[PDB]
Amino acid sequence: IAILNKLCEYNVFHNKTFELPRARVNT
Repeated sequence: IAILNKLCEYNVFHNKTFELPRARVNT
């Protein structure tokens, strides 16, 4: 819950390079 949400919240705001729902490079 707090984990999956945290990661996503960071991969949506604290991340870039948006692509198809099958990749989205992480940083």
